This record gives sequence, structure tokens and C-alpha cells, in this order.
Amino acid sequence: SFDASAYDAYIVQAVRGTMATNTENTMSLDDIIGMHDVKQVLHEAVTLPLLVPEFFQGLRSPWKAMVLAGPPGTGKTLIARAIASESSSTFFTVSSTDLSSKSEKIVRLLFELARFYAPSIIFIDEIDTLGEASRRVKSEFLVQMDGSQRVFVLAATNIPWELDEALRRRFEKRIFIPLPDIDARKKLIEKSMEGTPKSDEINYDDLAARTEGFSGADVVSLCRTAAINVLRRYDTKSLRGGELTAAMESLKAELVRNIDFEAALQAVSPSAGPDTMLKCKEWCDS
Ligand SMILES: Nc1ncnc2c1ncn2[C@@H]1O[C@H](COP(=O)(O)OP(=O)(O)O)[C@@H](O)[C@H]1O
Repeated sequence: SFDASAYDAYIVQAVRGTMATNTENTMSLDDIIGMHDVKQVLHEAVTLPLLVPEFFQGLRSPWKAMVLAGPPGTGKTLIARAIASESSSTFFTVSSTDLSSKSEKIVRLLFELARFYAPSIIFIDEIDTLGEASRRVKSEFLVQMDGSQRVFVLAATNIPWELDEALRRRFEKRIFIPLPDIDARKKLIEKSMEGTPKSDEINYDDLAARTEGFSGADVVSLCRTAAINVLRRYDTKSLRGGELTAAMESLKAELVRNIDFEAALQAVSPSAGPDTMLKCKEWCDS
């Protein structure tokens, strides 16, 4: 769908469902909170070799495959799409598990179609799960990958040590993705709370401090909970019936208060275990 590419199968459904041309995703690297060093790495490894190819050849040959390792909800998929937008890269999002349920005919077309679209990025989430007869993909990736090497393959794992040696080989570069610090947390809370009616009474510094072990997904989960705690704070019987009532009309005027974060702060808890972040930090060195 650049020029001409057609091949009979009902598989084109899923592949095009995971594809995003450089037009579709208007993503921005500036729509990410923090990850300065991670943006810096992917920028030099993906964007710059496409803009200055005379410089990035020979001893400066760019990496073809890369793996992002970190606790869950740290933004590995965001940064994958954000660096594909900055570099005019056709984006492919492919979860490892979703393949095992859906498969070998997809991976072939996935790479064949990724190569068809000039520079493109194939993102693979939870590749640690790959390493029953799912050998049709858990290895078909390696033969489609060793041949495809234009096409950059970014992979993501929350369990980086459960990565077998067969995959450790193909992904030499390993970027550790950490948890947002106190300052990045604050901007993440304010970003999630952007267009939500709330009282000015809320202080985003206390929230940034109280959410120590939180990830970016935990922060937005804290925000969704506080926003809906407004509904919980309401009298239930007034909100009953299938017809619109004045009480439901009052629900709209409601602001998110400090109480709503307080309830949410006792509800959501960090999903990034203590020794689990170091599991990635040390693995990215050995
Ligand atoms: N650094 C960040 N900046 C902005 N949003 C973030 C950040 N980290 C996480 N998020 C939010 O968390 C959600 C899940 O992040 P995701 O990219 O799926 O991380 P992972 O790949 O680790 O699952 C996203 O929808 C995003 O809005």
C-alpha cells in the first residue's frame, strides 16, 4: 500500500491490524515523560542512521535488533512508537503471547511486509515468553530475522533473565528501562490529570513523593482510580435506575479531590517488585 503488494491469505487481516504507517502514528518523542538516556540511545540507533547514512556505515553500521528490558508499564511500547514517528518508520506492534494464540504465516508476512515499507520498526513485546508446537514462531522469528538483516527490530521483556541464550544472541544491545523518579512522576500525574475536573487543593508534589515504586502505568492507574472514586464517594441509591436523574446530573460537576487520591493511594500499589528492577539492571551488564 505504498506501491504494489498483494498476497492471497486471510492473514493480511492481522498483519495490517498491527501495522502503522509513518502517517498513522503522529506520535512525538516529546510525548514521553523522562527516559532521556533511552531516547538518546534509540535516537542515535534508529533516527540518525536514517538521516545521515553516509556516516552510519562500515565501522558505524547501525544495530538491526535491540531489546528493551525493564519493569512493566515503564513505557517500552511508547518509546517504540515514538522513535518510529521521529524516524519516519513504519511501525509493527506484535506481542509474543498474541502470536501463540493466533501464526507462522504472520511472521513471514510481518517481516516481508516490514521490508516492503522502506525503513520500518518491528516491535516485539514480552519476547521472554517465547524463550505444544509453537516452535512454528518461537524459531520462525529467528529465521525471518537472521535473513531480514532498513528493518529494525525492537523487543521488550519484563523478565530479561528468562531470556534463553538463543535469543540473547540475536539481541546484543540491551537497554535498561527504569522507573520514573520523583520528578518524572509529578509530570506524569499532571499529564494524566490534564483535562479532568479537579480541585486546585491537590498538590502534585505529595503525590509524586507518595508513589515511590510506581511505574508510568501505575501512575495513570492511580489517576483513573481517584477519578472514579468520585463515583464511589456518591450515595449509591440516588444513582439507580435506567432513566436519567438529577443525581447523575450532579455527578458531572464533581471534582477529583485529595480524598480521591487518598482512597486510590490505598488501593493501587506498585507492580514493580523491589528485587525485580535490579533483575534487569544487572542483566543488562552480564
Ligand atoms: N514515561 C512515560 N511517559 C508518558 N506515559 C507513560 C510513560 N510510561 C508509561 N506511560 C503510560 O503507561 C501506559 C503503558 O505504557 P507501555 O508503553 O505499555 O509500557 P510497557 O511497554 O512497559 O508496557 C501508556 O499508555 C502510557 O500512557
